[PDB]
Amino acid sequence: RVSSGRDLNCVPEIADTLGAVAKQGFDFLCMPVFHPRFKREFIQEPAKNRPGPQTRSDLLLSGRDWNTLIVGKLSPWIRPDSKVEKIRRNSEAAMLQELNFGAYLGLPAFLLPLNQEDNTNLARVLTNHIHTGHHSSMFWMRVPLVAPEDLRDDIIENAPTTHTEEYSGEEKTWMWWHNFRTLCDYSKRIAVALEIGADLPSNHVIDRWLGEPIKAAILPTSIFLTNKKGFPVLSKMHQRLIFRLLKLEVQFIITGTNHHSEKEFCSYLQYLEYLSQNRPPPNAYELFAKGYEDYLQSPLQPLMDNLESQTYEVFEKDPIKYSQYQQAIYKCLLDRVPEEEKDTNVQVLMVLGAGRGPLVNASLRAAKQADRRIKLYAVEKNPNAVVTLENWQFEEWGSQVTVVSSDMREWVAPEKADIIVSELLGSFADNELSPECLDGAQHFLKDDGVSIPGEYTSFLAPISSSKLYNEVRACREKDRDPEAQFEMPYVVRLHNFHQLSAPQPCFTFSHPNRDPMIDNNRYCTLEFPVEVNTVLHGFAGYFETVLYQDITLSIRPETHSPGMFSWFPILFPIKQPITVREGQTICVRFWRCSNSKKVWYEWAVTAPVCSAIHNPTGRSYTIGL
Amino acid sequence: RVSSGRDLNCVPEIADTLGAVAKQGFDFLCMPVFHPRFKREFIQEPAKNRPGPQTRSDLLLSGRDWNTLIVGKLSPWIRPDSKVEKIRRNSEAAMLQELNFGAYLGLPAFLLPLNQEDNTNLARVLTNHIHTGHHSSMFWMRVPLVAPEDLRDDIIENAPTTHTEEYSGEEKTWMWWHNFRTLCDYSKRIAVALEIGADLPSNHVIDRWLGEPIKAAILPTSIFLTNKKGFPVLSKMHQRLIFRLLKLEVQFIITGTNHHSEKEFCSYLQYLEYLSQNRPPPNAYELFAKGYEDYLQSPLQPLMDNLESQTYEVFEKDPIKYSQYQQAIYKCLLDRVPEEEKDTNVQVLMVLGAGRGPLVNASLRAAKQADRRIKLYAVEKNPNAVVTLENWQFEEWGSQVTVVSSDMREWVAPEKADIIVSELLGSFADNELSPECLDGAQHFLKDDGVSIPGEYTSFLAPISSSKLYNEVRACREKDRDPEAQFEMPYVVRLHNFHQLSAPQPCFTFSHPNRDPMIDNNRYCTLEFPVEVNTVLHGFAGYFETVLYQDITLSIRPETHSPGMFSWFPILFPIKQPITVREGQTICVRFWRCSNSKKVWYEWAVTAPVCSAIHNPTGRSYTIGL
Amino acid sequence: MDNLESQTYEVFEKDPIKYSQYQQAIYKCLLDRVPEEEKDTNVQVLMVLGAGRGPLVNASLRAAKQADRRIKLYAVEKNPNAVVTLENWQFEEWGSQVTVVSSDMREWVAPEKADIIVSELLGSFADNELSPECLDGAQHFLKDDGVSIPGEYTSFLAPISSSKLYNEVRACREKDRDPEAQFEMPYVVRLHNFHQLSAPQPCFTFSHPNRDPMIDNNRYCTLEFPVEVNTVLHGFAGYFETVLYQDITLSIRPETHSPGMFSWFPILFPIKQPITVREGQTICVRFWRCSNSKKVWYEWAVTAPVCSAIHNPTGRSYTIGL
Amino acid sequence: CMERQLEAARYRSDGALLLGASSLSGRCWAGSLWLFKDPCAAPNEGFCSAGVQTEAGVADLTWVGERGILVASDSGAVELWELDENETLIVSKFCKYEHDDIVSTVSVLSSGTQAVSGSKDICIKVWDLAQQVVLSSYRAHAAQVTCVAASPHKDSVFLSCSEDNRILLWDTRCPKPASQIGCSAPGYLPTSLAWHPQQSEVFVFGDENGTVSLVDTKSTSCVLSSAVHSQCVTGLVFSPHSVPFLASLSEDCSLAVLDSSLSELFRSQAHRDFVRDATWSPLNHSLLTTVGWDHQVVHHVVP
Ligand SMILES: C[C@H]1CC[C@H](c2ccc3scnc3c2)N(C(=O)C(=O)Nc2cnc(N)c3cn[nH]c23)C1
Ligand SMILES: C[C@H]1CC[C@H](c2ccc3scnc3c2)N(C(=O)C(=O)Nc2cnc(N)c3cn[nH]c23)C1
Ligand SMILES: C[C@H]1CC[C@H](c2ccc3scnc3c2)N(C(=O)C(=O)Nc2cnc(N)c3cn[nH]c23)C1
Ligand SMILES: CSC[C@H]1O[C@@H](n2cnc3c(N)ncnc32)[C@H](O)[C@@H]1O
Ligand SMILES: CSC[C@H]1O[C@@H](n2cnc3c(N)ncnc32)[C@H](O)[C@@H]1O
Ligand SMILES: CSC[C@H]1O[C@@H](n2cnc3c(N)ncnc32)[C@H](O)[C@@H]1O
Ligand SMILES: [Cl-]
Ligand SMILES: [Cl-]
Ligand SMILES: [Cl-]
Repeated sequence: RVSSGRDLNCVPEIADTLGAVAKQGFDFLCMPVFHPRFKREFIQEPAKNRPGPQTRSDLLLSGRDWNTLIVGKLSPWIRPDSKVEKIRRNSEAAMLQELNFGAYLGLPAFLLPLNQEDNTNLARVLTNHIHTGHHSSMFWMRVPLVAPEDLRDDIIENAPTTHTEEYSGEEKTWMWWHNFRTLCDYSKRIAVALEIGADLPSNHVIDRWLGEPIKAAILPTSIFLTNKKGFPVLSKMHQRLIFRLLKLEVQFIITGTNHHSEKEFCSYLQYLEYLSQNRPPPNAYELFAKGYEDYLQSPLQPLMDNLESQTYEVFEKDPIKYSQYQQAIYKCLLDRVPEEEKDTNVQVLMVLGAGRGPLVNASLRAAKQADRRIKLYAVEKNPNAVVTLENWQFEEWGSQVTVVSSDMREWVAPEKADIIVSELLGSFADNELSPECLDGAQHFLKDDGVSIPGEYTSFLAPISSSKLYNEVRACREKDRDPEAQFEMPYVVRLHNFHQLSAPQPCFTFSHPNRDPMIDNNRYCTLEFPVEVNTVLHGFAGYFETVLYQDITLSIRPETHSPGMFSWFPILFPIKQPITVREGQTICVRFWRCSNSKKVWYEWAVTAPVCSAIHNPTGRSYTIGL
Repeated sequence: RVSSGRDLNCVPEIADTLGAVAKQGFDFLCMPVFHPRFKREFIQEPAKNRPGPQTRSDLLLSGRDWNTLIVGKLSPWIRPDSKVEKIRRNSEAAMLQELNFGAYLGLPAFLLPLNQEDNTNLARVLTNHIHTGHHSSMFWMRVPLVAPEDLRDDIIENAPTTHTEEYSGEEKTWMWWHNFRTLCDYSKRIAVALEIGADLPSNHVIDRWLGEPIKAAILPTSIFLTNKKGFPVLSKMHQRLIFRLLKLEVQFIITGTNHHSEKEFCSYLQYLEYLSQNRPPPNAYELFAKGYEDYLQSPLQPLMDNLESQTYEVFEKDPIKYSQYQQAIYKCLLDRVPEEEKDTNVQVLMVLGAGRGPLVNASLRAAKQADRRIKLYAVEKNPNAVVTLENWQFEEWGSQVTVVSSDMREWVAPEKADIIVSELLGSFADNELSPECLDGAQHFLKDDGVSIPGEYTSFLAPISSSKLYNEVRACREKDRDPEAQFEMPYVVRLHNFHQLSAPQPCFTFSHPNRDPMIDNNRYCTLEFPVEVNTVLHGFAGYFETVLYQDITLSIRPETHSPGMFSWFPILFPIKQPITVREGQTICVRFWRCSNSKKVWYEWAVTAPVCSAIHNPTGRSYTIGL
Repeated sequence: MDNLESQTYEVFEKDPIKYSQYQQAIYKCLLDRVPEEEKDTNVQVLMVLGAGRGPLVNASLRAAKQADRRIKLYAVEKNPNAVVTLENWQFEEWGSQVTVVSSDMREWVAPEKADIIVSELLGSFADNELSPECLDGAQHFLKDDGVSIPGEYTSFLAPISSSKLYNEVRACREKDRDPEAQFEMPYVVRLHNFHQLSAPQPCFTFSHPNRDPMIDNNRYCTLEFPVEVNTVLHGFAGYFETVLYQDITLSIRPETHSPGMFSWFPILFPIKQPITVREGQTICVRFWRCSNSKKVWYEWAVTAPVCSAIHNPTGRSYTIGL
Repeated sequence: CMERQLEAARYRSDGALLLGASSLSGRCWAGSLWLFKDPCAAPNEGFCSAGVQTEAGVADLTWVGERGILVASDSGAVELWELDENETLIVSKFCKYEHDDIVSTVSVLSSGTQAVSGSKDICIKVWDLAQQVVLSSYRAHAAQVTCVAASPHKDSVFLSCSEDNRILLWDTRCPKPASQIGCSAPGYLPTSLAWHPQQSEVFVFGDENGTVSLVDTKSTSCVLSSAVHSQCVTGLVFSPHSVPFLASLSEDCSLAVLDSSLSELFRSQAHRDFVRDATWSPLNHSLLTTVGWDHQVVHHVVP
């Protein structure tokens, strides 16, 4: 089900037009609130005193209809950045007038064009209008994917179109947007309506809009090809672009008249619905994950905090992860106990951080799948989850499982363990302090004991996402540093973003850590080659982990465990976006620091330009020990 | 439809009990999360090491059921304010344990008793739990309307129950609550579950709970009388109390066993539903007004701001107000033009602030109801509403109405007016600067011209509402004074509040103001006799207005215009609540200040104790000229 | 939690009365523990826990050669900057008689147990520098009959009226934190323009050594202060007394203030809102000493004649690091 | 079968042991009644004379003659069960829900045909065990009724103690039947009551602080007191001896046996949880059986 609207510059009667576009199947209508040719004067008499009414009445539609179905359009004669001072001031007044009439109508969105490089005065007027009464209405900047100057026919004899490659020039319209939104100070009420032409640009020009707040995509009827039956269709590259935009849940705007005059108009829209019903289907669980797209959450700290029941429920609703854990335990049991000792050798397994006991059941299934005897300790410091563990033990497990309600760094074990099993891993692998916990638990592991996971490694990748940058910026809270939200990571299903370089390993931890002086602090320098023009807003973080031998888990996109979803990626933002030109290298520095009470991360960009060192001394974000 | 729950201290199986109480018709169940008699030790061995499980499992219900249907109850043996230090520390630990298990379950509410005067340590533990992880769960303090000590049978020979009137003593339980919520710093997550006994106290003890955050009312089965058929009913005073609580949209909790053993249990609940379906019905428009109950809004400033279309739509959806305006205009036209001049004398009527023109249509209906000729000027500075006015004029009114798009303080009138008509009045009468506007418009009124309204007067009344006080307190914004929210008025349908004294007039303005030196600044001192023990949190503000002679409008409760609802009352809060004992006088001072650019109010309490002068120099709130 | 600066220690040392009292206490304890016949055979083990720059070390030496007894000294200090001063003192003057330990007294594995432990880990509110926790962590290397100097300390509270100090606290509002956090934290201050509304009463008491199965340093105290004047409560002054050994004591409690001792100013616990108190009424205050594994803090509330908010709940505004 | 938290143990005059247990944790919060003619086999379910499951937990028990079992239930019910003609079954004779909260204590009056129950609903009820109705309902206390104890030989006199810090002597022959006695200073909350078997006007009570006090009703003065326990005193049971001993039970998980002046004669730490009930053997008057929440039945020999 696509959400779509009709763009019209000609509305004789608003009710008839709205009924027609609704019968055609459109959800809303982009229309002018003043007649597009009704140029108005604000300074010079006598035209300054033109008798009203200046436009049609608000009584023509219900307030519900204004709020839900009408998208206002700026009149095409309003040029706030005209080289003529008269036209400049008059267009300032007219733009204020039309924006204020749109706000008076309660319109949910208002379309303004970005059809040239310089829109400084347009941005000034729009920013002044935004800071005049708090409203939630949106402003869709109509930006062409290719500027009309670079799209014209090569039919001007003495002004030929350049056939020479202009890598940055072909991205010019993005800059048009990037400057504008920068002038307006990244207002959340300003989004992109990307207009798509008949000739698509290079792939880098299209990827330039990844991570941008695209709320609408404008499809002219002229870009549609024609099939045998005469129905309007799109080229395969246009279908690629439509699929990409559908993954962003954008609203599609159909502009232009019907050039397939044999068929109904809805044909156009129907094709999109067709394209929407035959898109590559997602994962079955990706619907609950769809609602989390670009949703910022603070990282869970299961050590410092006691997790809630439904958090554990989410942890357990992942059969792939526990299948991998069971297979790892099965392989380890087969490797440690030969066949002749299968009835004499009882392996000591200790689930460190048992929660409600999914790893306990995994260990039991692995033991009776490997045909080996095990003795289980389910260690958990969360007493609320210990309630669940002990009810499980009394009702089902029995004396085979011994439930321990203690911190694994304090618990005096009655015997040493053959295998310790844990899932103390966060989105950034070690950001839940699994190294420290498993270090404190190492002394009751046998000299040849095995830790599952045996290893884990975090990965970082620079990303571009003005949307996620603005979402982080909006997380300002009172009674704290106005920029603290930038100095803390967020667990988030990254969606509308652009990965700028391949992920590289950051921090690696092995278990057991048989080493004289264990130091879990880390300092890492990463050089990311960037082959696109872009804007760095932060770093995505993933992790891989070796549970046992070739049994692994991974949320690293290139090696992501298929069908596993109990871990979203992490996001380390930066205070200031950093312009990165094609060919440059993003150099990032990441620290894992600690004292007796807390562990934290510090990070900084050092190339192509230096950022501030983020979260120094854990002032904005710490992980409690 | 009442929302109700069942209170039980005995739950053998949670699923069976929940199914039974659902079949009986209850929406939720108040139950213990640990067995009420399962006293636990946290310090002293060997009972400190009692083998688990400590309570039943969270897997017995879905997370949805925990979130929606279960209200946790504190175990009755937990006494955090016991005189014994052992019991004190053990009850601290147990209360933390049970509250953390409730938070782990995601329970929407948790019941804690206030059954004695001193609950300081209970408040300390609860406040520490509230500031441990941000949650939205509620805490219902179970407070009896009458303490059991003052409710016991007079059957102790050597300890008789006092028959002497104790006015403040009979309110003691309220103090129990008032201290507790004061110790917990007015946490929004702490509300009242008022338990009602068989013998109701005096009316002042009941009114002591007006304006308190009562989320639940607990009705023991023992307080229900019995009718002929054996059904459980309530006394007429209990019915009064039930109606009062239903006006607060409280949830009713049924506790105790079935003493009407012949009938089903749902009988009890059914009676309440009966009482709910036969309550005195409200106004037809009071449903849209019900959603606004205790909803804080910033006062509209139609002079400084251009009102939106739907704001005018709300203004116009009030036939009583415009009927009164039409009757006033009709009487004035009949008084100014005799019968013999009805065809020679054309009266000049000027609607100053016409909006979309409801006063224009009122003037037309009054003119052709009075059989007199009129010439209409519709003056409006909001050009967006001028669009509506001019479409009306072209389509319907014609040359009879001349639309003026100008500020009435600037407009050079082509002729003087017989009658000026306006509705520039706010909830506090003059808080939309109607005096200044009508002063600027006075020069084009004839020497004997009439202003409708001719007079208006604001009224103030001290109120008690800890709910509204907390709502104001929650309106703290970043980048401004942390207490600015207390120094500004709010338009609000006052609902859960207690009027402490009769409203008294504050500021009065007359029009036309034929006076040499017009000064709209005001200084008023009001003495409100208070005959109850209470806590002052602010002042409700209303207004009356004389449109013409005996034609008036009023939102003053004693003289409220029946069926008129385009004005909610206003609320002037104070930073600090002020204790007022019975018999004391609340002395309030109110200023109307101004300069060339803005008008504002300042206010202060001077008795029984002084408050700070609120909004000095309009630092927190101004009304733009 | 913090390493004190050099001039802070210099201020600590510029108080001859305090160290005279400490020396007299050590002298009495040495005379009580070692009889005359054992004066040359018995070497007492003295451990200065929190030696700073070593004024207690010199006090112990002066007491030992004033009592004509032999001592072996350990100067334990976790502040390495002050350990520099201690070790320069040891190389230049003390010699092998004093062993300087650069360690936290709660971690240090002592090579032998101590006859006497000596410390000045006391703040204006006695235990507000976590002397109980530190001396608890140091208790295991004290002998079964070992002596702690101080042996006891007790804090005292007194309601005060001072609109000047109330306004000074109110002016301590900082950005990027709770607008009222300044009211939920104590201040060390030479109280001057104020009115004591009732006689000081004891608050929290700690004894050392704390030979007890389950040591719990948390506290809950309720104090009733009779007020015989019309006044306005703005906060509570806090003082302390301490028994170093027997009748040798230190005190900043005004009624029993040690004459000529000035290394401790009183403490001030403010309240958010001033509370009117009429003549004859009773000010009821509640004070908590709370803790977890990482921090200790105080919570306080007035409950009569009117209730205040519970101040510093969960240590949100003020904690003392462990 | 049987639940963990043993609550009541009472010897019938023929030596049989009545056990009352509850499950105060786990999925099902119910209870059970048991009769062991072999008291040493308790609490093994398979070797019991009789056993039955109740709908809710058992907060208190007492005999009604030789065949009756009176149960205070968590459900707010007072239940009367009775044994089979062969004493192989335990059948419910009545189950009346007249309390609004947990019934915490029951005591059969001297006649054996009437009873008195106290509950957390602050009310105390006098029941006719033959008509299965509530003769009287008194709301004299202001908090949870902690204990009620019928006088051994007066059918109109009993004792009550509640968390409102009141010890009430009840004589239903008076218009105002309750009389407040005990310490005239706010002592710690009374938690257990026991009439003296021989001295009519004398009773002992244990408080929440661990103190056991010996009191005379006429003098209403704490004749003596002793810090017997470190935690709340939950039970006080006199021995059948001519000059009786006093068994004191506490949440410190210890049993104490005191003399006429409340001096400690015997002490047992055998339990690892709260000591819930104690009953002296009618066959071996030096044998005392205690039950607690560690599911342990201990038979002490008392010097
Ligand atoms: C799936 C999504 C919802 C749950 C959870 C999440 C995150 C942040 C907040 S903030 C309030 N709630 C939440 C919930 N998400 C995670 O990615 C996550 O934390 N995964 C895990 C972390 N640590 C572990 N030891 C395990 C083991 N298995 N999965 C683990 C995102
Ligand atoms: C009925 C409720 C909803 C509309 C309006 C209100 C208030 C605050 C905010 S803040 C965003 N929207 C609103 C809307 N309410 C008023 O009471 C009100 O302002 N009335 C009026 C004020 N001034 C006048 N000149 C007139 C004439 N007729 N009625 C008038 C409450
Ligand atoms: C005399 C005045 C100046 C030094 C000091 C002080 C207070 C706060 C700040 S904040 C920046 N500098 C300072 C300095 N004052 C104290 O009262 C004090 O803290 N005394 C002591 C505390 N703890 C101890 N263990 C000892 C031992 N002897 N004296 C001690 C006030
Ligand atoms: C299954 S998510 C990680 C689990 O391990 C538990 N956990 C984390 N750290 C520790 C620790 N140090 N000791 C015991 N359990 C722990 C958490 O409470 C959670 O249940
Ligand atoms: C009907 S609500 C009050 C109306 O009067 C208008 N109004 C307020 N002040 C003035 C003014 N000074 N001149 C003209 N119209 C005004 C407002 O714009 C609004 O439409
Ligand atoms: C003389 S002021 C108190 C002195 O004791 C030191 N101190 C405080 N706590 C400890 C501790 N736990 N271990 C060692 N020295 C300490 C401080 O660093 C300071 O020098
Ligand atoms: Cl967030
Ligand atoms: Cl608001
Ligand atoms: Cl059976």
